Amino acid sequence: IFPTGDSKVVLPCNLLRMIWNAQKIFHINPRLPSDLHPIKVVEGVKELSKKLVIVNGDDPLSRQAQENATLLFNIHLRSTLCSRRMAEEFRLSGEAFDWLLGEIESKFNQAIAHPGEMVGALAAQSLGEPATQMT
Amino acid sequence: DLHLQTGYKVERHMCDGDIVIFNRQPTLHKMSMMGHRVRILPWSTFRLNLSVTTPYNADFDGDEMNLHLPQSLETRAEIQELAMVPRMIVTPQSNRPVMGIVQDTLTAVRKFTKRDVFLERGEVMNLLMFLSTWDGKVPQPAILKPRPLWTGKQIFSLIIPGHINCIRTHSTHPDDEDSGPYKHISPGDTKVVVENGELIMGILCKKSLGTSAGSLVHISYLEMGHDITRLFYSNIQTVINNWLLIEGHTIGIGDSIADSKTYQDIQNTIKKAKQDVIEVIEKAHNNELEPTPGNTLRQTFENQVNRILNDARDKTGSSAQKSLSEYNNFKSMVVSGAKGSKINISQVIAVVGQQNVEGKRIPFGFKHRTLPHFIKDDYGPESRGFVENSYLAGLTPTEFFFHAMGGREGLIDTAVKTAETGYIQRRLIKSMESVM
Amino acid sequence: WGDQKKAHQARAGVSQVLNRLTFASTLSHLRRLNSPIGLAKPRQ
Amino acid sequence: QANQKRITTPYMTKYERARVLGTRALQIAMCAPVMVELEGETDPLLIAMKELKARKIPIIIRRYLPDGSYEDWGVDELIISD
Amino acid sequence: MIYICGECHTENEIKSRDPIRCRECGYRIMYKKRTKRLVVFDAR
Amino acid sequence: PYANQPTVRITELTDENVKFIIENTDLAVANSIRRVFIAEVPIIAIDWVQIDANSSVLHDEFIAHRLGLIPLTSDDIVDKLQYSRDCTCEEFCPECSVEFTLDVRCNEDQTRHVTSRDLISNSPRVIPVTSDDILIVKLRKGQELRLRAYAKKGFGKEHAKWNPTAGVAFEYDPDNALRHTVYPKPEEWPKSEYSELDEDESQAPYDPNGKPERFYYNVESCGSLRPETIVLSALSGLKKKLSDLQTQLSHEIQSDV
Amino acid sequence: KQRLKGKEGRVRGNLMGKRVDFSARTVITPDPNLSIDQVGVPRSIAANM
Amino acid sequence: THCEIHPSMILGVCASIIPFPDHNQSPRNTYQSAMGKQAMGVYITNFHVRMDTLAHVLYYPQKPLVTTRSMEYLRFRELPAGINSIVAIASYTGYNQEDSVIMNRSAVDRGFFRSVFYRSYKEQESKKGFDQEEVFEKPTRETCQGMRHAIYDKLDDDGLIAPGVRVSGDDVIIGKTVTLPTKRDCSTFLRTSETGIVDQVMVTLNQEGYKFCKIRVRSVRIPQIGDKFASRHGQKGTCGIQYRQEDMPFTCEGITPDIIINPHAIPSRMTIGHLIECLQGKVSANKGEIGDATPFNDAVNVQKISNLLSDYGYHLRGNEVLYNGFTGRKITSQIFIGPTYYQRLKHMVDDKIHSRARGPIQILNRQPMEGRSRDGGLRFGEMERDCQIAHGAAQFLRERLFEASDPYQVHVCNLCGIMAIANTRTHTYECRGCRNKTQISLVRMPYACKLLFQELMSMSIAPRMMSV
Amino acid sequence: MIIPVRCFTCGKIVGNKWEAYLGLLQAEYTEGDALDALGLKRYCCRRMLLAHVDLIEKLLNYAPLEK
Amino acid sequence: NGLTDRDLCELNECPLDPGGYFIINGSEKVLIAQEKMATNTVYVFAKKD
Amino acid sequence: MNAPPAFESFLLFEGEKKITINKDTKVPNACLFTINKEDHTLGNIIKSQLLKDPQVLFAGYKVPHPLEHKIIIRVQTTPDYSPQEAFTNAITDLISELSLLEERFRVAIKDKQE
RNA sequence: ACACCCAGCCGCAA
Ligand SMILES: [Zn+2]
Ligand SMILES: [Zn+2]
Ligand SMILES: [Zn+2]
Ligand SMILES: [Zn+2]
Repeated sequence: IFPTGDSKVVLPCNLLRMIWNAQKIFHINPRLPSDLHPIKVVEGVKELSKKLVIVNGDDPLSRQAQENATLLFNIHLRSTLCSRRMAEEFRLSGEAFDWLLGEIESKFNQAIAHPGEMVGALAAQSLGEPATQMT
Repeated sequence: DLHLQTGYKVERHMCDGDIVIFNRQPTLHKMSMMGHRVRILPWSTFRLNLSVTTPYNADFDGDEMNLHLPQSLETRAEIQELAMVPRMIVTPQSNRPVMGIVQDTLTAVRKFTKRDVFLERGEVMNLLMFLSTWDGKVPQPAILKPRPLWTGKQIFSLIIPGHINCIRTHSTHPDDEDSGPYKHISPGDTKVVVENGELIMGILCKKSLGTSAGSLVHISYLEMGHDITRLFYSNIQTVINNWLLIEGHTIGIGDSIADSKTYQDIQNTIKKAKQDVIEVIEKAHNNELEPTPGNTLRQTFENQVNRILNDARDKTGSSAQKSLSEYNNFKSMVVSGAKGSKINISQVIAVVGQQNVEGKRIPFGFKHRTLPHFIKDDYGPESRGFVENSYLAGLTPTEFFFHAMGGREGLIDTAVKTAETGYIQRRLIKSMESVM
Repeated sequence: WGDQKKAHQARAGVSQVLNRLTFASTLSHLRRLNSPIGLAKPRQ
Repeated sequence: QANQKRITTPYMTKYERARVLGTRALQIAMCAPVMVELEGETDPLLIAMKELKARKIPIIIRRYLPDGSYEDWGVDELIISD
Repeated sequence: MIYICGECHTENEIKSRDPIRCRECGYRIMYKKRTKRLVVFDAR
Repeated sequence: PYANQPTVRITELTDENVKFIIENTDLAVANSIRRVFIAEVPIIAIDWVQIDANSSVLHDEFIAHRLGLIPLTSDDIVDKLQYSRDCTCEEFCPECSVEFTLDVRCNEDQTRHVTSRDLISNSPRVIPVTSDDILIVKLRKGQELRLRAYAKKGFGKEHAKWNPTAGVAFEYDPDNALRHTVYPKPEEWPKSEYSELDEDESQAPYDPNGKPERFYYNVESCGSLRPETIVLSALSGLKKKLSDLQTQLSHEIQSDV
Repeated sequence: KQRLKGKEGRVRGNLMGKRVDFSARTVITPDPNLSIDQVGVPRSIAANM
Repeated sequence: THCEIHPSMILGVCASIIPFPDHNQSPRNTYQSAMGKQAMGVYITNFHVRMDTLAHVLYYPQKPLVTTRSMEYLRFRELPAGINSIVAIASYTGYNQEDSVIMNRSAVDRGFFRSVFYRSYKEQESKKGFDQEEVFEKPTRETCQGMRHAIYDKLDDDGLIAPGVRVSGDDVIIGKTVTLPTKRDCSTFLRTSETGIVDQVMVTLNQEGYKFCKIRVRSVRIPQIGDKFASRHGQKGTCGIQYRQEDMPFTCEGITPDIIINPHAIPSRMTIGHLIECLQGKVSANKGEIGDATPFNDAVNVQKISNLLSDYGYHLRGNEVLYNGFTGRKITSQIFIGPTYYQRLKHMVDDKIHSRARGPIQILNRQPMEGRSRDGGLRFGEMERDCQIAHGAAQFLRERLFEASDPYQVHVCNLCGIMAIANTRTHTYECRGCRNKTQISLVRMPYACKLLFQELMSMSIAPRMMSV
Repeated sequence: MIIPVRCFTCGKIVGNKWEAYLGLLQAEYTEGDALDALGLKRYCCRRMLLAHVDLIEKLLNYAPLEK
Repeated sequence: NGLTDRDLCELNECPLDPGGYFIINGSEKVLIAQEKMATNTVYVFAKKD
Repeated sequence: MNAPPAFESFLLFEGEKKITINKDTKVPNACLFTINKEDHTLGNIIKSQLLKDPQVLFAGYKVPHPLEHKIIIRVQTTPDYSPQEAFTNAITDLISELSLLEERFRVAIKDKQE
């Protein structure tokens, strides 16, 4: 999907910031070993990703559409929330992981597009404000 | 007849706490008109908040702005839940807050945030009065013995609400610091880190508090909420302005004068550039200048002259920037990012630079000469628009007239292109008005 | 500037009301030129 | 429609939040009964916001699907974004 | 009703709605004298 | 915990300028005494003017402003006359204000200079400062000026015509010792009038245990009040303001309890 | 056709963009001591409106 | 073959009064040359003899300390347009931001930039009808119809205002009543927000022989904190706040500044010539001679001015230590001080303020009228309604164009779509063309759209209201 | 127009010095020595006396409108 | 024309006024010079399109 | 036309009190003085004199707005010493301060005059 | 219980 190595990409909720918040709220120590089993992370990510709904349905067409729309956030989520990265540099705990999952669910549900929002006029105004700054 | 039974309507005067909406033509985007709260003040003007001047693209030099008062319980509520400036700090244009600290408070945060600033008890003593979200407990000072001194970073930590985590870099960040040692020490006190709502190191600037993606105010909006961000902005604009009331900011002649050694170096660089362009035009006169492939001989000659003069202006700007002292306010205004640029510093102090009209240099209005004072058939630096002097040293009338041409085209382009951008505006938004 | 009934073809902008806010403004308005243009080439 | 086969985002968005908070507060302004106990405030906006927090707003929202069929949602099953 | 003329300054009343004139100069510009009624001015 | 022990020394007591030095005093006290000098010292000045006839080219508002900002001597009776707002007298009375009568008429070829000497008062203890004289308006032949003016009591917060000082100068810590100012190039700055350094030294050495003290004043009257009684009037006004604050605070704390 | 026309006409200059009661316009002035949502209004405008 | 007579004759009338224009930026020179025409002051010496609309005159005009050799030849010395003002370039409080200024209320009370605003009106007995004539007379409460609630007792028996009296807003100022074809009050009224004083009134005969008069009303303008100000270098600014003398900073010698301009007006819009003006003004006011500031002079630069200032007992770069007005503590930085030339601009805060609340209404549009002189309302343009389309506030956008502007009720048939007649009292709703007396529906819809669709129906177009 | 009575910055008396300033200028004195002889040590009043142009002699060349 | 300072001041006319303006119905009107292409001169031009 | 008359900077009309006492709830043993119709002239004095007292933890002042002639002073002391009586002591030693300064200035004037 | 009709033009504000 991505050529030219353009690693900068826009995603709804900034994963590293919430991981750092979970580190500095529950006062965990990165020096000491943590108590967080890897499959807790595995099925936490798997059970989380089934509740990020964009295309809501049960038939395979809507399931494929939801996978297509959620794919970039899922493919970043599984990379950031990997077991080895958690065990080495994040060192989160169990209730820290549970708070992380609940609060990323809250942030993603907040960041969804609100129905009834006029996208066309907002888009024209947004794309047209830099028209007055090639002077 | 003044008895008020239930069900009547009374048209009261607009008391304080009411909700109104301000507008400034042209309304380019949805930040340009949005709701406020009414506060009743004397005199005969609208008095609005200072960092709010970046959404409405305005300046306090004669701008007159419109007011709209809703009269409905439907309308006041929907404006209170849609068009309030606390709820709409960030814009969906480029997912960055156009709500941004600007013009004075930013360059005062820069000087209040450094390591060297230290406040006595009588200074922190008054700076803690101007807060609104302060918990009422004086923090432990960073210095106790011999005398209690408070650094400004603890004060700005008291400003930062809740628990915000943020890592930005200062504008004058040395690129070699990250690769080598002292990566988390930062002897220049760059690498702004905010840890658990506590400012830890770094001097704040435009890249941290201004209208930038991932800035401190952006994270404050995305974590704490919308009301807390409004209190954050208000607390900054109170305490930083009232610290600046003591410490004071200015600009003058002493911020423009460079050293005599600096002036000698700039004159030597200008003389070397003039000698080099004389050499290349002498090579072009006797027909040894090989043309660049794909380029006209005149085109490649103009490209070589422009390259040489741009290298000269870059070198003289670098020398002028290196000659700046730490107390120079011209440097502080551009490292803070509040206003100005380093190119403006170079034009003020060292050299204004090469001046152009519609891309090319000054044309030949007369019989192949720019001015009657210069000799015919001249493509030299002074005869074609280059300004060897600076604003501080004064301009000769020829280069003054060339700068008049530059200012004239800089007025014409922004005076005629608003017809085009306003038509592009209307055309784009009339077709898109119904997409939802 | 021209006949009254031929105001469509008559050039306008001639003989403005004299500005008297400032002596400098008055001396500016006495000594003033204008172009018959309603493109940025003549403006330069 | 019935209770089943009811699809729409269950997060009550800001537009209908503003609409409900306007309409019900104007109903206080036209002397309607107030669904919540109040402690010494008179602004209809404040009590309407307080009972929107209390989630006791006695109106329902009829949402227009683009197909044409309506879909009715109340307030108490919609959850507040705030 | 009293009036004051242009140059020679004779307080020529009219009270008759005739065309304006005077028996001294007859210059046809007239001014009216400040009335005897009292007005106060703040020095602020 | 209590008040300290200030000392005063006077270096010059001429007829229109007073320089005094206040030592062993906090900075805020001296700053407030400086502020009261130009804002809250009572003085008699013209505020109510009534124009009867004005044929001058200088119209009514010019003359009203110029007469408002003419200084008036109030060396002894500024305390005796009460404020017009606090007077039980309606409108104005001689006990609450001073009446000025101005009548002048030019019938000569050369220009008549209507100065402050032509102002005539009722109380001899209030007069503009002529005992050069202040110009008001110049009149050609045949141009008259008749008016009546009333002089109230006020201080500088209402208007600048009630400001008794000419200009106050406030200096503390003359050669820089507490680093209250940071000089980028200390050799480029002239020494102060009260500096105590030689030509080689630029600034005093650092004093970490120091505190701002030894304030230098250069207060200067405008000729209305004497330059030595203005300080006494300022201190008396500050004392009466804080006594009023005492009374109001005591009333509030007995009302709450 | 000129009455129905665009700018300074009916449908663009009279109806879709129109004039409204209960509005004010005044030159604007700095104020640091107010909040972000707060704004200063002169007494004459608040009295007339 | 030829030599220049002097290099500084390049500039025009407006551009000559800017000193050190080479040290400025050309857009700022263009701006100040455009704003030099707006600088009030004395304009023509016989201003009291003349009378005309929108005339300004200032109390104390002063020739600039920093002057060029060419404004003396424009006779600018005789008729200046400003006051040399002690200016501290400082960020003192925060009310100077976005190029704004803080001024001295003590100085303003002393006549600093206080001015007089002369305005004049004129009316005629333009006789049109045989008996339809207007005569200058005091209107009686019952003999004429055009009544307001203004004070009609301020006039004399001639029908004109007495000079020297005080008039407030919405007052009769010339009393003329036209006779009905008993009479009708066609008198003129003083426009809102004036509170001026009448000064001089004349009567005369016009070109066509009948009576004709002019008045002149003057009002002093103490500078409120909205007034437009600029320097001679393109330093656009409005008055942010007026502090008293005890609140602003002050030098060691007791000098308090008049106008405080924000320091960030310098770096972006590069106006180093303003700083050079300030330095030369300090050295000229301290010396005694009037500063020579011709645009092109190699004998005058910043170094000689700096040395001349340093010889006289000040900082050689023009800085000066100021103390805080509130605290009394020394300001840590050293503020750049010195006199400079500012000007007062025509654009008034009192003339630009405007408020509207269901006032006068246009006869055609049934909408608010065209601006403050007519007591009309502000426009809410296309791009404004598009702002609500972006916001999503549909009912604010409805109230802004239908409920508050022009609400109107129409009656339309249900079988056809043509607007139908409706008698209110007798309740006989009947639609012509259908013989329908039972189906007419009330529709709330703007008067502008009704006049729109009636202009369409004048063009044989049928916009039908299919309400069903 | 006319000399103000007070300096705008401080408030030192200015109105009683214009005639003296012209008198000292007529007796072959320079502007600096004339300003020093009037006791104007501060430059704020020096610029008031120095930069003020008088217009009253231009305005008193006109016949008055009354008598 | 030809009047001195004293005759102009006696006549209630400003000596400082440069003149050069007409008076039509009491309103001061001034003619602004309007440029036009030079007569009787042969030119060359190149239209692009 | 919205210029306030100059006398409301220090006059009090009918409806407001000179001193109002608010008890702060964020921290124990705190007060919120709301001295009305003075300026920084009083507030700087109050702040300096209360910082001279050793057993006062927090005592500072600020102005909410330069237009509204109002200052607010927030005083917090130790939990054995009321802020109201701390204010009372800080004024009653200030009275002696100003009276002593007045007397010394009087005797300095008398000694300088022969 | 208010009074001033509109077109056109020009200058000017951000
Ligand atoms: Zn006569
Ligand atoms: Zn009395
Ligand atoms: Zn029908
Ligand atoms: Zn002075």
